[PDB]
Amino acid sequence: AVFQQLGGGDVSGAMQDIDLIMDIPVKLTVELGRTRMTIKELLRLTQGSVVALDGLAGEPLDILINGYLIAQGEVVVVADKYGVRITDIITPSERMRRLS
Amino acid sequence: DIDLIMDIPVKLTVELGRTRMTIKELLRLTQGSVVALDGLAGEPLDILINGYLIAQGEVVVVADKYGVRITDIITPSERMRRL
Amino acid sequence: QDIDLIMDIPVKLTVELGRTRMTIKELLRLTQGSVVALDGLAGEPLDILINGYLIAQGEVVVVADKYGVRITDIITPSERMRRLSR
Amino acid sequence: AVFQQLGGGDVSGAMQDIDLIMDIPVKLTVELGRTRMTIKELLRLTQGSVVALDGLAGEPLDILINGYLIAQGEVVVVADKYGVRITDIITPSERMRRLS
Amino acid sequence: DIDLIMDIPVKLTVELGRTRMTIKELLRLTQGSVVALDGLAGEPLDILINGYLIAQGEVVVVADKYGVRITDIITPSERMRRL
Amino acid sequence: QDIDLIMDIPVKLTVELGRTRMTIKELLRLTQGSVVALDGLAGEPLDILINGYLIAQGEVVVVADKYGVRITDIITPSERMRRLSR
Amino acid sequence: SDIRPYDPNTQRRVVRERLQALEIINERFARQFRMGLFNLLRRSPDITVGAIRIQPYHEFARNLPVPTNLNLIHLKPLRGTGLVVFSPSLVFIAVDNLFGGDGRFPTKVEGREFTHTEQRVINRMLKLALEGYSDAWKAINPLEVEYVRSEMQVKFTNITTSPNDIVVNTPFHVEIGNLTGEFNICLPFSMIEPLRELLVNPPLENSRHEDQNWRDNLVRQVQHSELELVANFADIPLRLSQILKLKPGDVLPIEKPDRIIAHVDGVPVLTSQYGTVNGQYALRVEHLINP
Amino acid sequence: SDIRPYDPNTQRRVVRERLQALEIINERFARQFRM
Repeated sequence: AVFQQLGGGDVSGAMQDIDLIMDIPVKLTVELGRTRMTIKELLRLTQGSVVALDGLAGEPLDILINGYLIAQGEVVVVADKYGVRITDIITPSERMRRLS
Repeated sequence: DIDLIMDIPVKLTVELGRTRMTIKELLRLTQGSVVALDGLAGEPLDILINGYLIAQGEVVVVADKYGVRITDIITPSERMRRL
Repeated sequence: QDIDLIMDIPVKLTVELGRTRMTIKELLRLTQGSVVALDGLAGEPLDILINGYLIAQGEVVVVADKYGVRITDIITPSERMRRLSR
Repeated sequence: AVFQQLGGGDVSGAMQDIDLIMDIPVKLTVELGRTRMTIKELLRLTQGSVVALDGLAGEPLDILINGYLIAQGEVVVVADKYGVRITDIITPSERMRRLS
Repeated sequence: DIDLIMDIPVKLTVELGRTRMTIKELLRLTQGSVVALDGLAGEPLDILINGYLIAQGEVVVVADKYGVRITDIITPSERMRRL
Repeated sequence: QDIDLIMDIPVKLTVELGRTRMTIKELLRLTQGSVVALDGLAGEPLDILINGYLIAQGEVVVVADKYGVRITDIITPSERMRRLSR
Repeated sequence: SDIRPYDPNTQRRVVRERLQALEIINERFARQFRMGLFNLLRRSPDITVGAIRIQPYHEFARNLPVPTNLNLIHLKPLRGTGLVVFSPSLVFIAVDNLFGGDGRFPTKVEGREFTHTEQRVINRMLKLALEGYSDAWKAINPLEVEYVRSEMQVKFTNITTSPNDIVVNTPFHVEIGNLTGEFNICLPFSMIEPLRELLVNPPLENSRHEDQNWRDNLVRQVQHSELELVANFADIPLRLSQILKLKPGDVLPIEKPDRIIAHVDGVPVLTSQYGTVNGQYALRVEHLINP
Repeated sequence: SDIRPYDPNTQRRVVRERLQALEIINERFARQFRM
């Protein structure tokens, strides 16, 4: 019974600003491609096998922060190091196009 | 019972890059900004199933469609090192 | 392979209330007096960690007017493996 | 029962000035580098072994007073004696970057 | 039981300098001021684990990354002299 | 190796209330009447030191209207070693 | 295994970064300075922009000749002090052309200093140079260029806290007739650093409204990203020896937590009082940790 | 082991310190004094 029971703390909610949370690390990840595939072919997979991805070659790649899609970029090579070039923040319409 | 889970669909992804950033950095990105990737060129791309890493493999393009060759399947010994 | 060499090194132990995963939206509109939950039921043993690595489990106990953690068990690697797996 | 029980002494708190505490010795220490490493490699260590540090070579070194990071400097050699050259007091943002 | 504490992470540091100063002196430091170090050049740098001294060793750079060679591990006989 | 040579040299003995570690912030806003604690429970024997070197332990005692330290023990080096270690 | 002893004061910090925005600002400034020089000297100069050099300050200092006119300039609101270096050859050519000379004789420099008339001519040239540079920067980032001081030696400037600091040098070569000269523009990297993302990518034909709309939409897109928030109830310091003997059933004493720090991946975001709500461990948020 | 008798009034206090700020003040003053 050490912990004190908190309740009724739903005072209000309003966005303050985006600098209170600024220096918080984000997990950025660029995605090469997607493919919907069942377990059928999944175990059929051996070493050296090739899995085709739904994404057409040369299309803009997807950029996610903490696993949430935010933007579409393009992959570039700078000094032998892989780099993405941000092209456009995705729209809600393409977000749902992605969902379906 | 294996037959039940031998047919189910699942979502597969392969990730090409991984970077850690603050928001000063994310906001600073504009249009055309190039973001460097911790991953070196030629290293095996992670392959994830519903966000769960199971394998590593190189990038290859077949018939003008993106693809990946499964170089190896990671044993959970490397998972400790993944964090 | 020395033993007395690191037999005295200090470590710092942390204990958590609980996990929770909540987006930038709710974090920005959190105000004073607002209440946010955690992923743990009130009663499970809290997780003790060192250098961000799981080490133990225990809960807080009230003896007289003083507080402390009553460790329940020590996690073997097998348990740690299922911790990461699920 | 010799000691008299003191209580309710929380009158107020206000910074006075930094010269009341001036001639107090500080423990200044410059840090070469850091590295997060587990006990695994720790005992593997023998005499003559080399431990790589996270800090890139030639980067500004860290200056602490009583173990608290205050500034970043650069190492110089003057008359065969090691010396650091203070370059910039760290910012709260880099402080937290260091923390994470 | 050794297995439990044979895997735990720990923070390692190596300190290059050590100086004692008053605040007149600390405040007097400005931008570009050079602060001398009690430590002579070439003496073994202290190596600390979570702020605890365990060893002494020289500074060496490998593959463009800072490093240190463990010259020796200090036995607690020198700890009395460390103070 | 003489003995009567230093048999008479005087030493000064100090006794502490307790340790505490507190930053510049709280030190500067300490005002008159403010109360600060120490790292020791009220009741443990205080540490007696000479030239900044631990020598004994004892607490204050009231006999009549006079005060003195009642030494509890003499610290052997082994204890001193664990004092530095922890 | 490559392992060599650590030697201080060695040029080991290499930071190579292409600066397209500076690469175009240099040509814009060169065009502006060419017509300014045509307007002043009543001649036809050609200015070739050299490769931008990213080098430690003492390399730039040692490559400079002595004496050379150095013009400390303030590129406000950027904190710092840039340098405009006019070679003896260029000022000699300008003075020769202004004072009744068709540059027939070869330029001779033998460590001769600069008189007051030469200093005034250099000030007149530097006014045009600074106007052109400000106009060139105006396209990308509007800056005001102020000339604060002129010097002749290298040890009087010290615009870098340390000689090993990294600076960005652009040498231009100005040719008039057969005569030639050069002049450099050096900016400490501290001034450029807040504008690195602007100076790195090549400029795009957009508008400030479009740019602010871009990050606005991106900001809104970022908001829908789940985070991991961790609450720390207590932090107790134990030795390794305690940890090995530590076994189930022990009690480790902790102090009163007045407030509970909530951090995301280490960075603290909240301090809030602990509690229990709906059978869940709850926190009553008290204060968002603003910087 | 170097051990020699203590002789007072001998120049034993050596304080060598480069003074860059004076090194530039000297040239500034020299230029002003020349004109």
